[PDB]
Amino acid sequence: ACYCRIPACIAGERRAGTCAYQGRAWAACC
Amino acid sequence: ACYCRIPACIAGERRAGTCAYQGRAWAACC
Amino acid sequence: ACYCRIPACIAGERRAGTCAYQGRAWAACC
Amino acid sequence: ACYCRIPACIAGERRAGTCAYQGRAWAACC
Repeated sequence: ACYCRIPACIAGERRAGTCAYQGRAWAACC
Repeated sequence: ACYCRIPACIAGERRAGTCAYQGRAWAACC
Repeated sequence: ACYCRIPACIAGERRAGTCAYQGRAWAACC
Repeated sequence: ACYCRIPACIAGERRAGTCAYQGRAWAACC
């Protein structure tokens, strides 16, 4: 599936949404 | 539906999930 | 703050993120 | 960080939040 990162997705991935945990918003990278 | 708040939902509401925007995680209050 | 809707935000609002509750992804409308 | 799954996290992981993408809510597993 998809992995949560900040500040943005890395090479090979593309951003498809967000995650929410530990108080912040993360990019969901798929 | 549901309204995003921090740090928590108010009287009359119940927490049902999360929101993610402006870099942070908010409670979704229903 | 912001209100969760599907399929999209209404006039007067702008989409700023997502909400997650009851199993689905909602627009966070601010 | 954390990986998005449905319906729930697997052994070795803990649920810390949610992900939102492709229209659905996923568990964020850390």
